Amino acid sequence: KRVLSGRVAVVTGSRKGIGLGIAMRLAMAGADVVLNGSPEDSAIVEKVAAYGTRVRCFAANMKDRAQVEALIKFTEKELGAVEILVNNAGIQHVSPVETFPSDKWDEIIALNLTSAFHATQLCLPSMRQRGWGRIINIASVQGLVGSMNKSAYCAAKHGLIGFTKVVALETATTGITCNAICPGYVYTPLVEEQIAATQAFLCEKQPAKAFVTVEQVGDAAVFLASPGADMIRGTTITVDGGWVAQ
Amino acid sequence: GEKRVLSGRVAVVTGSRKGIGLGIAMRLAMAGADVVLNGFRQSPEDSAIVEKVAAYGTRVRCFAANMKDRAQVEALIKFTEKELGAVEILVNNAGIQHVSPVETFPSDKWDEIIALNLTSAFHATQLCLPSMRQRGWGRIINIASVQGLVGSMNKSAYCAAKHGLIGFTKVVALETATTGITCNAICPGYVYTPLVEEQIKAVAEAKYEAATQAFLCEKQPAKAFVTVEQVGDAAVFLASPGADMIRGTTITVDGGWVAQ
Amino acid sequence: KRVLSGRVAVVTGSRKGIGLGIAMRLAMAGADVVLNGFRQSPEDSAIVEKVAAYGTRVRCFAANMKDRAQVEALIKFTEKELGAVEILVNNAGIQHVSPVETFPSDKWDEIIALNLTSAFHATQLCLPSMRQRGWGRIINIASVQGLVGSMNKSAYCAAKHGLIGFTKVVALETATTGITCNAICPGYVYTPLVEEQIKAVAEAKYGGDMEAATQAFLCEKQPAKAFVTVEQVGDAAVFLASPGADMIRGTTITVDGGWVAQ
Amino acid sequence: EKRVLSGRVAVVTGSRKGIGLGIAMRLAMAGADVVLNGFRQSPEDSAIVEKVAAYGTRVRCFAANMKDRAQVEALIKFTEKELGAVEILVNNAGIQHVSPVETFPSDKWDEIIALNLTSAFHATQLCLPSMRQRGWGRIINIASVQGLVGSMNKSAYCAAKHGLIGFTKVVALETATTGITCNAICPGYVYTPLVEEQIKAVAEAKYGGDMEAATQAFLCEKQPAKAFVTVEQVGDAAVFLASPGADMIRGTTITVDGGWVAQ
Repeated sequence: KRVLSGRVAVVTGSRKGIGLGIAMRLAMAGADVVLNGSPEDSAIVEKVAAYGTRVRCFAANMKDRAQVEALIKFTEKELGAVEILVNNAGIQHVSPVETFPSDKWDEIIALNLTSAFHATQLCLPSMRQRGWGRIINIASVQGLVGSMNKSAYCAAKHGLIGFTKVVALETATTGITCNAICPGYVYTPLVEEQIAATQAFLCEKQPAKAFVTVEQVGDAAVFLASPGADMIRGTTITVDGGWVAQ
Repeated sequence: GEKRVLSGRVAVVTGSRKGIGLGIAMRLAMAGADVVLNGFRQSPEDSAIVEKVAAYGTRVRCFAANMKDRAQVEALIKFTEKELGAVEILVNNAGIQHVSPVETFPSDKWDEIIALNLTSAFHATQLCLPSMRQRGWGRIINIASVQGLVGSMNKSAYCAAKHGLIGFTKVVALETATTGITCNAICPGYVYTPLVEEQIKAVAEAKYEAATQAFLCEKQPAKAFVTVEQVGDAAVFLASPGADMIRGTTITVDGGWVAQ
Repeated sequence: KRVLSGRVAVVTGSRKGIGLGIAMRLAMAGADVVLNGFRQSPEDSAIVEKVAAYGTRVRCFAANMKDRAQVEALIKFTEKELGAVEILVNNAGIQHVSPVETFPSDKWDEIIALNLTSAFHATQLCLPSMRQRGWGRIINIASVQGLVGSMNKSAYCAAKHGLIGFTKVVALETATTGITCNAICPGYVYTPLVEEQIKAVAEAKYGGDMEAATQAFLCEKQPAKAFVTVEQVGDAAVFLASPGADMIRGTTITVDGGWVAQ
Repeated sequence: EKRVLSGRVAVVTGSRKGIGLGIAMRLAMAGADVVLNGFRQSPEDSAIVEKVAAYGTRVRCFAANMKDRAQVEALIKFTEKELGAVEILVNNAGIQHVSPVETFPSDKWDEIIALNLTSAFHATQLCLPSMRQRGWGRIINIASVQGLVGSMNKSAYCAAKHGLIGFTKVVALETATTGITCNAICPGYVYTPLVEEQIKAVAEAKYGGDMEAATQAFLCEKQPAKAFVTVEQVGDAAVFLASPGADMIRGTTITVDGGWVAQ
């Protein structure tokens, strides 16, 4: 059939942007998918279901451990065990450090690190029992280098890469792998608001002078979830048009 | 006597009544800096530790503040400003550890490690930067770990927090790059702390020295400990004029851990 | 799902081990492939047959990659036989284990020349056509030893680090084009070379016991306590050559069982 | 006598100008005896020796083609004869050539690899036995930001400097249980005659001869501090790595780059 046929994937933060694109590519590769995050919502789900797999949606606030638990238990009831966990936070706040609001710092750290930790903690026992798993953490180039005015985001994304390494090491002798994807600039509403002058925005950071697409990030997730990635453990797949190469 | 390289600079070291932080405070004072020490709560030992650091002829204070409470961080900075003057060197060091597999890692310990090892550094840096910018000079020295560059089993929260602290260091350095303020991180490997010394003595009596060798062999190719004095020496180097253009980087003091 | 149908690939050092696994996976994905080795072999045919089992056009060409004129001959042979080179896999596959003090000068030079300068020459020779056509993939087979050091592998670590540096520059010089350049960084792969290393360890330390020696050899560096396979390296190559990788540029795909994560 | 490197004997390759001269001067300031080195004898040699000798230590100068292993060995033997055992070896080799990969001349590629990488291997190989016998040593390899990241039109140099960092790690690991350390320093753009030459070439080709404009563009592209690193700062990093506080710094990079690799 298809490379991920039968596999059950959960994508946190899959309502729009990168998370939705990852969900689409996973379903396109054959995975059943749970979208976390209402007529428009039904339209979005139908679009994911166009790839012929079982699609579900859930509305867990990823900052509340009880609701993350409910997301996992919902998936187990509906589709069976969570085999592919994609930790995708999807929030940003741009500010110099001196005026960076404390609550925005806390929110970015909470949703990138602590939420990924709680979801992973809840999913690992089943994956160990079943002898297989994929934890795919959606980091950023900002998890490998710094950028001005993105202190909380760079700290959170660096942290998520560190977490990734530890989870991979603790599972290295199993059928479970944990890795991170590090996208450069992807065309999203936030990036559109910051910005013709697309070229100046890209030229500063992204030598390809073009955007990464949500499809390309999804393709990286599919690769990490494939059998050819069985021995890819604790690493980054950077999809960034050359950002980190310079 | 003669002026030393950091003479006249006021430094604040968090978590500096013992271990690595105390070693850093000692070396900064030896290099001529005034120093404010810090811990979570007042202890009977504060006077003796203050006088140990003050043996090198600089002004030394101690201020107890829970670094997880932004208001107490602010109080530490304001206390330093009132007692000694503007904070010119900030060393973010207070940190805790908890070893556990990810599946059973307690939620409260995860939160504490993130709060102290990463978010407290953010608060203190935010509070010190405006004065540094006004004066045109500063040093922010973040005490990370090898665990901020690589992973280790059963240290998920610590590796996440220390990686995050390195990311933060990069951003602060970039936002200040055209000024006389630098921000950098030091990344120690296994350091011979009093706690580590106790553990080694206990293991060497019970099962044996060779205890040291077994503990270090996995991770630290030198098969020897880093000392708190060496970490302090790295802080003095970053604080010195020769490091005016070292920005956003790591000084790894780890006996070869990250090299392999 | 033959994502490389229509594309012509050249894999250097591809009659054994990792190069052969990469060539096999490229052909399976639909690429026409040119195999290469230093000197021709009577068994070449059999090896070629295996690759051609996947139904693409397969050729073989013997070129000493340390001789620029022979690298040029390989590229011109491919252009005449199959068409323009679209996927270049630079794969050297040589090793010498020794402490620095006694490391032979000739072995140092040979490791630098084949790992690094040969990839430079082949890339030089392939880029004009790929710029003219507007598409290309240059895939450099580095190592974990291009990201970290290991004892007694000074030349190999230097060469593999240098190959990663070269990868970044090529990627930056082509970033606005349809040409990408990236590196794959394998850990320990079970290949005859690594088996020789293990045999040396077994004789020196374990009474010749290859099972004990293999476990000690893997546990030193590779947390998975298992080998990476040549098929896995080839899968990474197919991923880099695919359209999902159009914006993967100047980076490393590390396939190492956790080696660099710790 | 009270300076941190007093009595240590240091060899700095490529040290009659630029970064290497700055390193030699700072080592001497720190109390080290220093051997200077360049490709061929120059009428300016005595004035440079005087510059380094201003700090009251012993200084020598030896001309040696660092691509010739026999001349590297002669440099080491000369030092042993004149000053004593080589205790600090600074492998410094700034040779650069800027070209796109497609037109990069093969002989320039070969030269950059030979000098920026293979010469360091030979010199290290020749110095390690004495350092092992004495139980102390420093091997300080002058890499670059270009050993950690790439830059356009610097394929050979980026490859050579990345290789030198890899070499550094291996040497440090093979000596990790001894008093010998090996580390690399990674400068960004440093204010030196060679870098000014590179900026001038760009100024003529793209900025109408305007050195100010070319310098601003050069720095803005890569170096967030928008200022040069100085040879004195690179030398200060060498003194730090050579000092007792660096006894457990092994196989790492000290990056002095105004923020280049941080972004």
